[PDB]
Amino acid sequence: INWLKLGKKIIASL
Repeated sequence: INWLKLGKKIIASL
């Protein structure tokens, strides 16, 4: 899964 916080890392991942 991916939480709001986890998503930031993905949103940050370019």
